[PDB]
Amino acid sequence: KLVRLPGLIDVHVHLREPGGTHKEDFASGTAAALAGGITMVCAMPNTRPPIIDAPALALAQKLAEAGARCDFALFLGASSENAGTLGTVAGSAAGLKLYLNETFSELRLDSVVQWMEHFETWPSHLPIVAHAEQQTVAAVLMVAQLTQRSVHICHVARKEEILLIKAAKARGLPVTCEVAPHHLFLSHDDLERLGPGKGEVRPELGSRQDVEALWENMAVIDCFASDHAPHTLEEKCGSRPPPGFPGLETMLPLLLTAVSEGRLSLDDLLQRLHHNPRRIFHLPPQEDTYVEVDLEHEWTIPSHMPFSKAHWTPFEGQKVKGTVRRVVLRGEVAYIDGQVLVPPGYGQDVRKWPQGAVPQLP
Ligand SMILES: O=c1[nH]cc(F)c(=O)[nH]1
Ligand SMILES: [Zn+2]
Ligand SMILES: [Zn+2]
Repeated sequence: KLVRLPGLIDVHVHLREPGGTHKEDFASGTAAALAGGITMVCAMPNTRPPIIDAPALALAQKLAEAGARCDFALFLGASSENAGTLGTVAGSAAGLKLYLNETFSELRLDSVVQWMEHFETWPSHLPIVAHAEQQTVAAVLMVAQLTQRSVHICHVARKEEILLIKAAKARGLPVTCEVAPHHLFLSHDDLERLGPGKGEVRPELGSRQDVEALWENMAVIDCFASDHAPHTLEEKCGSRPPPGFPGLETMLPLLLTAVSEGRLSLDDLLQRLHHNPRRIFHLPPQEDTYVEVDLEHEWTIPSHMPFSKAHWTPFEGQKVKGTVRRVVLRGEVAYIDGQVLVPPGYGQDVRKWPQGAVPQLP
């Protein structure tokens, strides 16, 4: 029989609009979200132009309100120049994103003093999330401690990183983290199939011991989040391949397969794709919204899923069990067995809902 799930939330997607709309756009990316059982997305700021100032945020808001099919919030991006400038618009964003390592990003902050300046100037009650790999996780945690506030670590991929976060949580430090499906379901073993172009992602694919360590430390993982990072196959297979994988349409099917194999419970899944995203990012509930899944249907991931403009997937050939049958978003059928039924522009900026503002002391 079907199982009804609440509206799932992905706090880490790249929708590529503005400036990279051949890779994705709000319409195609949120179509891919609905097809993956996702009714609310938080979109990263590494677009063209990047969302690193009030005018770029206003532009992206309209673009999102016109093209998004599911609901959304938009990240602001930290830059080497905008610390202390974001106070009037900070509350309207999903949170502040820091790029602390090299990746598909023009926003790297090279001095730790720039990190501190952001942690000090960004309103302390609003989320800060970091792309922070290996020792950079410990470095950014230190900055959070010096500035006495929380931090959220994006796509944790390594035994090294999850064990460090585990030690920090055991000392009572306010740190949360997310893990992406490719770091749970792929590894070095797959680089031969993928090749060095397709296989290019940051954080890179881990060893089998990295993958095993994340599964063993499920209790340390607060959120699953796709880091949906679409690029075209041409780009992935070209001279300088940009890192990243598309993932909205495969994330939930992969995770449902793990559930059916007894590797985690349905509750563990709902904690990490609904409750914890809500509470870490202060995201509002979605009225009359739910996802119906079929845990019985077995299928094989094809060479590309229907909706993402990436038109490729590193999970090709994996056998999954579990499929999104229907999604209702705020009282409308949004998706059924491969058909997206709400138009571009149906989706709304949740930070403009009364319940979607982050509460704060006057
Ligand atoms: O972390 C990321 N890697 C690659 C990307 F294209 C992107 O948007 N984000
Ligand atoms: Zn990243
Ligand atoms: Zn990302």
